Amino acid sequence: ATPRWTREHASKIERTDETVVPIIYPPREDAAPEINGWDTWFLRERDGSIATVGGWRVIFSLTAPADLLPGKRHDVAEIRYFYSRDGETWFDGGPVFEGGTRGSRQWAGSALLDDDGRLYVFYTASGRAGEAEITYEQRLAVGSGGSVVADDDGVRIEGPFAHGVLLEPDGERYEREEQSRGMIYTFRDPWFFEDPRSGKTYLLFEANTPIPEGAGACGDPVWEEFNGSVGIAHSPTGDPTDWELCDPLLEGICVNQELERPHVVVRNGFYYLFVSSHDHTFAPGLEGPDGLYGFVADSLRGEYRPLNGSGLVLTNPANAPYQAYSWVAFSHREELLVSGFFNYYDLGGLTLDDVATLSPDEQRAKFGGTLAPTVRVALSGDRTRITGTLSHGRIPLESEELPDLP
Ligand SMILES: OC[C@H]1O[C@@](CO)(OC[C@@]2(O[C@H]3O[C@H](CO)[C@@H](O)[C@H](O)[C@H]3O)O[C@H](CO)[C@@H](O)[C@@H]2O)[C@@H](O)[C@@H]1O
Repeated sequence: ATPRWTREHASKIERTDETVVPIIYPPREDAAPEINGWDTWFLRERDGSIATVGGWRVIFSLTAPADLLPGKRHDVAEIRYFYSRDGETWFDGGPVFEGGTRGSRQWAGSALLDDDGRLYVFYTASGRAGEAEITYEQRLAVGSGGSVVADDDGVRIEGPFAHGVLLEPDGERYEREEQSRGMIYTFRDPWFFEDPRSGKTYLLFEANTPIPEGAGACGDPVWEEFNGSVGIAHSPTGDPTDWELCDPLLEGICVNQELERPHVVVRNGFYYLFVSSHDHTFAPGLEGPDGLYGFVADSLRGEYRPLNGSGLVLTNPANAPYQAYSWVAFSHREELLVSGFFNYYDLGGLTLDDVATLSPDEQRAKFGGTLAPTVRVALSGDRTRITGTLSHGRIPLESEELPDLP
């Protein structure tokens, strides 16, 4: 009996002063002017803390050339890494992988620097390598056996990498491309997670739960097409490359198709599950914004209930509604910090579909492709509140003091 994000929940979704981030203004100069970057994740230790190699943090982004049309970046996404000594001033480390990477292009995942010093970069293999025309087949892959070397000058990630597919949908608990009714199926965004209570090793991902035709599982057959779910796999050995599929943590059946970049933050006794979702991926009769949605339980595989009653944790203002996306939450002392990327801004009133109308120059003019100002939020049980922001893409360590709040 999988925990459900229900239509009764989504009906309550509504922008409030506690969930709306300030307006994002473009940062004064870019770390890589030639490159657009989105969907970023942190190099973490096994426990989940941000990894530090000779005083450097490492982060990973999906990247495309800046001269490319924003709407098309997803077809040629390549994983680059960046490194920083403070958490503000990031240096471009270049592409992480030299070749032998799975899929026509790579989508978001996670990064593990294991106790043994071995590097695992989990990613989504979209399509198949050297395919004729672009396909939308997603499988959870890993580039294993990496090395992270750090001097006083910077960080280089050195090869060779052993690329292999880890998981594909079973067709019973997790929908395959064949079973996809309505929009394209999801099976992506593999996020590594060691449960600090059990010690057991898991891998979360975004999937869909298959719904048979005429299942009656919803109060209207078209609602059944919106079958988004947060899937999880287990490693009995704790080997980061050996996984068995488990039952999904949470489903948004009749509510939403895309429960994107799922991840868990554990805070005192409690498991907060966070997913980023779109306005256009909501089932008909429901109205929610592009935002970070969140749920809480007393255990990793517990009865998740939505934060703030509706599930909406954080969103953009009505007058800049696509300015950020692909938020990733992480603990810092008594605060929760949330890092998205700077998405589409200065649309005036145009919808995202309408941005494909405009001249190439006018399209690139309305896309950030940098890290958003990281949001500071305060959790209090099943309730959240925005407390303020930091500099663009500040990822601080727990050993660092943050500025005071108003
Ligand atoms: O797709 C690769 C990579 O991007 C992710 C998260 O950004 O999906 C993004 C997605 O939406 C993009 O395009 C929409 C407009 O349709 C825009 O509103 C949004 O800001 C963009 O991120 O792009 C694909 C399109 O098929 C969808 O999967 C998703 O809605 C993520 O899934 C992945 O790591």
